[PDB]
Amino acid sequence: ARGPKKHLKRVAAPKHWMLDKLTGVFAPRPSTGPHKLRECLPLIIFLRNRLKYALTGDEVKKICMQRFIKIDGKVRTDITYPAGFMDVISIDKTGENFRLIYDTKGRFAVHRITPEEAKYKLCKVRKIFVGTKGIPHLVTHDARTIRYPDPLIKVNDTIQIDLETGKITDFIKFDTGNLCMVTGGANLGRIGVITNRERHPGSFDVVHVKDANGNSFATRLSNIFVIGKGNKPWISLPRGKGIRLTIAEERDKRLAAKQSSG
Amino acid sequence: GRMHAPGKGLSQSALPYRRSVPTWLKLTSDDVKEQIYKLAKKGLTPSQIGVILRDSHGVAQVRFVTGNKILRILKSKGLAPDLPEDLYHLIKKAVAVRKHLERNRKDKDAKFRLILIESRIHRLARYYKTKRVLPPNWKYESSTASALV
Amino acid sequence: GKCRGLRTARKLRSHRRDQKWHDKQYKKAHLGTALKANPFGGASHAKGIVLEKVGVEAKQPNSAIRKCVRVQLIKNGKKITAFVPNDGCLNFIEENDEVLVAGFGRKGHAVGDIPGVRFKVVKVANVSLLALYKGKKERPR
Amino acid sequence: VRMNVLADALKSINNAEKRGKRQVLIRPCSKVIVRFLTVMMKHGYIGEFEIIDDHRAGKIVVNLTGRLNKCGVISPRFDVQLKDLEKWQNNLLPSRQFGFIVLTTSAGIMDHEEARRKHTGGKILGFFF
Amino acid sequence: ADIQTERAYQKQPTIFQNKKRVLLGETGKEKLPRYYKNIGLGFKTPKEAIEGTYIDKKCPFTGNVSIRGRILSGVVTKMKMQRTIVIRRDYLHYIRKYNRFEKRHKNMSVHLSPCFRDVQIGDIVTVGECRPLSKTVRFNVLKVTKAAGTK
RNA sequence: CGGGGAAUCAGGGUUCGAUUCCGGAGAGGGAGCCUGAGAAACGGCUACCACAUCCAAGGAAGGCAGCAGGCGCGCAAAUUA
RNA sequence: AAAGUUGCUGCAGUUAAAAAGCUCGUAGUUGGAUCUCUCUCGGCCGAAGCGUUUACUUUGAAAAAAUUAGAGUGUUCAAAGCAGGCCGCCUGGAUACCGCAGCUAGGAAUAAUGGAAUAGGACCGCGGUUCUAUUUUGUUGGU
Repeated sequence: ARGPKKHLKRVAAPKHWMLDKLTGVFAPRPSTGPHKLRECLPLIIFLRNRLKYALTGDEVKKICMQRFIKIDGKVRTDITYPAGFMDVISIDKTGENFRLIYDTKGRFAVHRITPEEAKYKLCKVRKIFVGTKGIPHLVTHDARTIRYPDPLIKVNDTIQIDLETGKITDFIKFDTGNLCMVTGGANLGRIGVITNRERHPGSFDVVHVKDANGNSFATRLSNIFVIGKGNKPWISLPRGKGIRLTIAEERDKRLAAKQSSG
Repeated sequence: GRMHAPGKGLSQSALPYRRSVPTWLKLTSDDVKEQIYKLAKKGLTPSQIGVILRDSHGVAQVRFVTGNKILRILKSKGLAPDLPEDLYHLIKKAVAVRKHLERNRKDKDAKFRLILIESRIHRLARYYKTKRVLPPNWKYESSTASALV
Repeated sequence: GKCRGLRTARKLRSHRRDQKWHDKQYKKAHLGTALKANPFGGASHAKGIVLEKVGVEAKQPNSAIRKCVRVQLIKNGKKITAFVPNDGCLNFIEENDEVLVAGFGRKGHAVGDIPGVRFKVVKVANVSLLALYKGKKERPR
Repeated sequence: VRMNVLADALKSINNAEKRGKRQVLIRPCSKVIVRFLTVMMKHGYIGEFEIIDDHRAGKIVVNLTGRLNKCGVISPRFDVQLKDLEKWQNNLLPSRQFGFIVLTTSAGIMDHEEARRKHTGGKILGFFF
Repeated sequence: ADIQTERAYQKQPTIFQNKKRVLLGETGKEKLPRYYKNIGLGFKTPKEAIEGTYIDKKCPFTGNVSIRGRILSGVVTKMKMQRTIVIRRDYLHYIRKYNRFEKRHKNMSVHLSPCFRDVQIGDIVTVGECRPLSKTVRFNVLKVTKAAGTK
């Protein structure tokens, strides 16, 4: 190429968007924003494919630029605006609130939340640095810079932040025995408590996590988002509680649900 | 089978299972060692030392009665030649055949046997230089043959 | 005997490479001289211009006189001799007609009956000999 | 010259048992030979054997039974990963019931079933059916 | 002085050689402070780098390089260049058609710091990846061990 | 052009991958720039080479390996919707 | 593809294609038997040296979709598709494979490799020589 790309082919789109093959040759191509291209759900896919208020992209544009959709309390009219993990979507006209968090299968669940839960969000701290005139700054996973954080907050810790103002309100350390959710890799969407973090200098750390059913799985340190302190999550969880069922028990649950109703 | 002779004999020595020294041998290990010392002073190779000790002094195996084999015994007090006895015998044989060739030029069999002997010399010298018995600069030359004897 | 050493892959590869070069189908398909010397240029059919009409004598145990066309190919200027299915079909062929020609059928090999012919006439004047011989189509001039 | 004494032992056992013999003498002994013969013995193929100790590499006298058809070595000792076993047995054992690939693994000398059970691979030595 | 063998003045850029000192310090000892650091991956900075006098901007311990990326090994094969050596890495490549192996090799030109003396042909060298230092060198010597057969 | 891949299929292999996805390269052949965050850009510019359009003979303009379409080439491939 | 007529699996070379007059003779390939975890600082444990290094084997992480295999679903069936189903509600959009190489943590059979025999070899203590303590000479000059 001679410069940056503007198009996303539909088969080359992220698979967890759940787009089909025959609607077009193109996928909605997320704008630049606080989330990566491969780790976000654009607003057009949310309002059309998942939530089904709209039937076309033109109807998505008509919804969005009537100024109805807030992402983290800010009105967005970009139809391809990249929304990602822990982002709060508020529709004040229909009175709906959502958090973009993952299913046990690694797809952004339609997770409805309470309007008091939509006041805040959680962020994973990605860097701590001191800037000019000795002013400490943190940078989160969603491109937020906060000046003057708590001196106890470190990288990989999780801040509980207020969307009305944007300041630090509470925080959770990275420690063995805290609750976490996996935001990348093969264990995307699973939830469990951290049991062992092994360190590899000059390389990636590997965190071992144990499920509430006793299953154990490892990930990298980049894929760990600490959610709750010890055992109780600080946000609402989806219908599955991070418990990945195997295909056998999922078939059994489907058959029992078909037997009970019908 | 042999290296270069196509014949494959069996004749060798069969050591008995009994490693213990027999009771009738009243000689001690020390007296065996000074027997080795006089025998080496008489200008004897280790093979001849073992042969005379077996034939006359009743020593079945020096390694069974003294705990070491004869070359190590000669090496402890330095009564050991610079180069081993098999290489020495190949070199003497090469000098003898070469002198016969100098007298007799129509003996092509002696020329072929000389090639065979020199091939043995080269292979065994390679082996010894691998195990540091010979210095790495040592080489067999046809003219540097009578000086080693 | 062949070597079976676990660290002998390079020797096995080199030997198989040379011994593949001793295979005649491999040599034809990979050396390339078979396709440079082929009159068809490696293709399945070829168009030509009919130069003359000749008669080639058949084999000795089944004596006959078969009739052939001497045709110069268009794309390389090579001369070949092509077979006509019978003498009735030859009356549709005249000197200077554009003729589409295929191979005889045994993959580059000549006939077991007619010595030294490898090509058969398929079309003349953009109509097939089967359509002319069956009265399905007529040819222009 | 005499390389791969396990090959020579297995060839001697096969040749003696095809002539309908009751005992076979194999020399020289080896620990790999003894573990291979133990693997055969625990499956009831070669009766019971005895090691004769001279102060050299010893000899083994094996009391042949008759249930064996062919025992064989796979030379060289190919690396056998835990998947390749099915491939290897479909190349070596004429059926799914009887026949044995013997593996030298980090857990010792075993057959392919016990190799699967302990979840490991190794290097292939031989087979007997 | 075994240091100023070039046409420009060789010095470590981080140390200052013109401190204004008293006469008693002048008559005390004439030793320059030396800049050194650790290649921190369990690699020990050698004493010949800490107490030495040489100037090498491409030295891992006293220069201006950082070690990040791969860490490999080789055997020293040629030592005829200036502050760089040519090592050899041997390996086995698996041809899966034959299920066999062939032996292959790669030659690698690495920078040898002056703090490693008595480096012989055949000794095992551990190199770490740095930024490009010349056209063909990308790795930098971090450890030397002698061959196991040599006393 | 390379891969993802395709045919076969007991297994190993053998043949194919110009071609819709990913990466690269090029815009007749070379070369050099301007502008711009980004191009050594060709549905930008400036030369030379090869072709080639108009002309009142002074001059001016060019680049379908984009969509259609044409000629040529050929055994070989669609509508100027 | 039949084809074991390119043969690693898996071919042949007396008489049919084909083994060299004979011996010596680099490299490469291949090579008999044998050998059954700990020390410091911090809360039974964590850091550290590893134990000769490998080759080998296993685990863990990480690894585009499409295609392939494969789960669900009466496209009227099917090739397909990713849908749908029930009287607003209830669901899906699984899963496997993903050589090699490289990271990770185990295994020690197999096969190399090394560790003392001119002993300037281990384990202890007694040490002598040289360099060297960052502090226990309130603040300091210190031989």
